[PDB]
Amino acid sequence: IATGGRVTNEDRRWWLVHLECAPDITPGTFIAWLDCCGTHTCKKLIERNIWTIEQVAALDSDQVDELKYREGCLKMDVVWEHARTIITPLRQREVTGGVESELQGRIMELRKKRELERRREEILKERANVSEQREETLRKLREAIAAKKAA
Amino acid sequence: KRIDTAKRMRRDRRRIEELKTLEFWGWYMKLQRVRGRWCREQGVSSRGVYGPAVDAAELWG
Amino acid sequence: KEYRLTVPYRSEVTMLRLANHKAINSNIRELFKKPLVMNNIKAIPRDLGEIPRDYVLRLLFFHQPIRLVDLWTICKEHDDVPLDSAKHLRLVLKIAKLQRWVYAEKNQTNNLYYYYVHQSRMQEVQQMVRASEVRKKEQESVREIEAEKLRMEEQERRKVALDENIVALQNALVSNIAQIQEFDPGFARSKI
Amino acid sequence: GRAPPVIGCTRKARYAGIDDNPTITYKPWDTTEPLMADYGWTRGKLPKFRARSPFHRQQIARRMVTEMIRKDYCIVGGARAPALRILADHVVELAKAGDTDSRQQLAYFLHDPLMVDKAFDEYPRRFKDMNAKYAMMTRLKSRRRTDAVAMYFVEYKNRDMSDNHKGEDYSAGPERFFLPPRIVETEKGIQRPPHMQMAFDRWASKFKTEEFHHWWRLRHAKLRYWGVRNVPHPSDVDPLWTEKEEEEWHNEMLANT
Amino acid sequence: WQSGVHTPHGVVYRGAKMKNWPEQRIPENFKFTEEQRFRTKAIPRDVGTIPRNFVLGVLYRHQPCEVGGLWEHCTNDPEIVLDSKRHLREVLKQAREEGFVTFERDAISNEWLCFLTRERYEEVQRIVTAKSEAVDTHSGLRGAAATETSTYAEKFREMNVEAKEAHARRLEEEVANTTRYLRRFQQREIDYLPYTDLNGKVNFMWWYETRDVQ
Amino acid sequence: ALFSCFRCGYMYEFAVSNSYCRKLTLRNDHCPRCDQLTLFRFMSVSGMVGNMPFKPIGVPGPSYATLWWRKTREGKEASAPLDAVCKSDRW
Amino acid sequence: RPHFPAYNEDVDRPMVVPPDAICFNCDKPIDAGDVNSYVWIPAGNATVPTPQGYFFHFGCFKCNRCKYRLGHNKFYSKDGKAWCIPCALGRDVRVPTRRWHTSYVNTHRTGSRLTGHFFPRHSHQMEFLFDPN
RNA sequence: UUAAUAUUUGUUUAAUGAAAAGUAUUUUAUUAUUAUAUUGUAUAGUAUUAUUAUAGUGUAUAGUUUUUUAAAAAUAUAAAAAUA
Ligand SMILES: [Mg+2]
Ligand SMILES: [Zn+2]
Ligand SMILES: [Zn+2]
Ligand SMILES: [Zn+2]
Repeated sequence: IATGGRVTNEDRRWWLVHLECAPDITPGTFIAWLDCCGTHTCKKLIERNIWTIEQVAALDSDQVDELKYREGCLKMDVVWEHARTIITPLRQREVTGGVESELQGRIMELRKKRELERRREEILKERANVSEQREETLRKLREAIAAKKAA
Repeated sequence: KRIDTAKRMRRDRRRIEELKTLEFWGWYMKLQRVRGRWCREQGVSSRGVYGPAVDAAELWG
Repeated sequence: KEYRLTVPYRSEVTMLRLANHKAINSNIRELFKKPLVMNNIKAIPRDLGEIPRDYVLRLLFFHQPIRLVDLWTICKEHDDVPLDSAKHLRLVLKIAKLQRWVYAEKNQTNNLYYYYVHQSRMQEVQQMVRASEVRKKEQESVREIEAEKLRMEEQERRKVALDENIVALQNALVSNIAQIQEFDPGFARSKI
Repeated sequence: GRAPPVIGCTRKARYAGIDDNPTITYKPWDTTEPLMADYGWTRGKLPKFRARSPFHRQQIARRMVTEMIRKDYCIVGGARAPALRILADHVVELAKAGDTDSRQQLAYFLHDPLMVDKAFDEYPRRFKDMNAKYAMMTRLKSRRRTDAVAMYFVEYKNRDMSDNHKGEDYSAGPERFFLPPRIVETEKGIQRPPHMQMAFDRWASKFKTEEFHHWWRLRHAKLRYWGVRNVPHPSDVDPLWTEKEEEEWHNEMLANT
Repeated sequence: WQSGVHTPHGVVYRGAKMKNWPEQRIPENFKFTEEQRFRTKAIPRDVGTIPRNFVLGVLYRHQPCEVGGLWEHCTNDPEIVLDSKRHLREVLKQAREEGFVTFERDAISNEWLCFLTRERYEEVQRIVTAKSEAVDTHSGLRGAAATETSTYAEKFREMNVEAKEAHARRLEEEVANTTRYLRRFQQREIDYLPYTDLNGKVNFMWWYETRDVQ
Repeated sequence: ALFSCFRCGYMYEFAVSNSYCRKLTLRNDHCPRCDQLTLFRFMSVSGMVGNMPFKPIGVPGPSYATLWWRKTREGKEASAPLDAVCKSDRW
Repeated sequence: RPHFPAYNEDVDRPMVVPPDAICFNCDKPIDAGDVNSYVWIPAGNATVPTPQGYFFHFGCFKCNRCKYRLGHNKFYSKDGKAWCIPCALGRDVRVPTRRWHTSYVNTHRTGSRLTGHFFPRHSHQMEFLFDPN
């Protein structure tokens, strides 16, 4: 993300609406997922013992200044703003997963699973029954051939 | 005489080259040993501008 | 002038093709490409004599007959073969024909090798190979006896190895006891 | 949708800007990584100095970077100077990264593993407090007489923060090419790393033999037979290294400690 | 190597530690992304003379070994030089490439065992004996202590076969106990420094020291 | 490239760049089995160090001998005795 | 055009100089790797004597009966000694016009390198690579 | 005059003994061994320091060390897509 030099409400809304495109991202995921988090930034954060988006969001402005003007992290402000912007829905995902659960429901989850297994069993039962009918028709052909040979 | 002289010259050249290569490898190993000693004494580590925490993480090798 | 040579990052095959130096373990094909008066590559030393002769004699008396390609494939199928190429096989068979060991008779459309001149000596060599196989079986029985002897020797080795383990662990134990006595001798005096 | 008025990658002029139109264009390799850049006359590429082929150009670049890391500076000519400066920046970037892949890449590129080690030892601590532009390029007012090409002095910036080359003076070269470089009067008591000192001592003692004097006179004879002017006769030449000169140079080296 | 990112939380390897490597605490909610876990690159361990000799000494102590209990035996060994199970696996691979040890599979227990090759068994025995003599020369004791140790060694030698086996089991379990106790007082620091050989290849030179921790 | 020891046949792999084309035929390298400096010969060919222009990283690629040499020392039947101790994918 | 591979791969069966190594005409020990004064003729066979190829000295690679060089650089093993084809076939002793007591042959299997065993050795070795197992 | 011309441009060496040919001021060229007078050892040719390894033996890892230049047209080589 460019941000043109400063993080704005449009960038925060961008991150918020892109949070849908990452359902498996928890508040405890690694720091390389945040935008503009290069290898230098990630190594400096690991030196600071920062392995988590929560630990990035819990940083202080003085620590961010130290990381940006004494360590060499250019987009440290952008990484920190991204973390602070996305940290609040991540806590909800971790504690309950509200936006992920209230829209589907365990009832619909189990319904989908049961219908999936029933359809998968029916697909094979169709072939089982058609093979049974084929064997029955083969036996009927054998009986008809025996009758014709007797005739 | 030509055959024997040529073979002897080539053999002696090969042996001198082997000795030279062995000595140079030994000297380079001693050089690396002295370099490691000096780096450990002065605190220099050729593991980047970072500290030992990055190597402990060993996410980059 | 070559694109592979002008390319900034040369491949290993491209660097091999530049090994025109007459040296040990060099590019033999790139050194053979240049004339014989330029490259010092003498004729191929092909080992002839009884070593390939008896081998091909056994392998041919087994089948009696086989074509040249079939003989080469059957030989290559094995592991130990004194023959390096089908041309080597051809030269060995030609020398054997000259010495009246094998004779090649042409069928409707192909040639097959047979043993008709030394058929008695061929059967003698086959019986010698069979007796060598029987001696190999007897040596395998002797190797089973020597394996029982080696099991006894391995029991002795296990004895000396457990003795070495005891004398080592006792050394490690006393070293650790000395270290613990240096640090806090209370645990050392408790263990005695 | 339609196509641009000029479709496909068409070579533009040297000073023509970008077009910013949808065009399927592929790069030869990933040039974003250090020492893997491409040479060209567009702005996205390094200025390709003259060479018989891209392979020859890369070989020239490798020897340039090797000598640059060796003696902390290099006097080059023409379009070689921007490429040398950018590649020195790339080397410093790899050294500050300090990965095993970075070590292996700098070893693949350089001609000297000892120089690879020297770079990875010195450059991190030397340019830890710098963001970019680790090398300085100065266009000289004197030109190479043979081809009238513009000369450029390329060097590294943090001279004082370095272990080697601490206090070295480049206003004038040494007395001999095998002697240690000049040192300012203020930094006379400086000390060099022992491994680099031993390497330099070995390379310098290489030239203290009589076979080198024979090579020197034979080079005089060769360049005189090849038509090169202002080359004296091997009878009039004199050795670069003698006993009394070596004695006084050893005295000066012990003075500089 | 950290306890949370490279291994599940709560586990720890009782072995030599790397010098100046901080054992920083990683939160429990830490998890790697499926794409980020692929591009992880570990530093190369030391498969050199000291680690291969240590592993060969363990494999000579336990004749034969099994790949499951090999790490436990290495941890019980007093002078452990291995860093972790990755270092152990790399040293095993190097020994297999050099031909010191071979890997077989028992058809009874369906498990992989590590046997010592017949051609290299003599060199392994020589290395073990040299290491024993070096440990004896380095170990310090008074006259009475040396006399008591010699008497105990003579008694263990004069003991019977099964008596010697039970004595060896007791001795190795007491060695394991005293090593677990002494580890709390001192550890083994492994230090490394990369360099490049004349062939342009990057390899590390390693030092192994012992440092007291209180 | 893949090199073997002249004395014992120990084999190790290492890519050769354009700065070491002179050392592609014969390498004077320290042998871990011989425990001293031995001469190494060129055995099989690897792809390359750099990249072929407008060609992927796989081009050209190693020969069948290099691919077979790797598969015998690291693969399904090779890492199976080693997957029970550490499972290299993990620590 | 040459129709033979270069740098024969010995990954299937490595061809190395043995520690103990005697001659065929001489039955005396030779230098192992320090000097290439010997002549190595490898064929990938453990057949006695001197498995994975016998060895000859440069000076002694000559026929043992007539003490002369070889015609086409091809010797004949005769009860442990190396003879020439005119000697083995029973023809008269022919003095060559060229060098008498030494033959044109390279050192350290350089002349016998372009022919022999290459990669792959057997058919079951290729299917080992192309199969996932 | 062409001619502000064409042409040259010296930044990286993979190979080993004669004779014809060449006479270039080898100041004592070599320093010695053996024995035994005398005699002679360095450099081609194609009008040149030129597309040039004179193939008489012989075999070999000594890297056995002179090729400028910052965009273009035409031309010369080499490569040149999931179109035919
Ligand atoms: Mg001429
Ligand atoms: Zn070896
Ligand atoms: Zn011989
Ligand atoms: Zn003969």
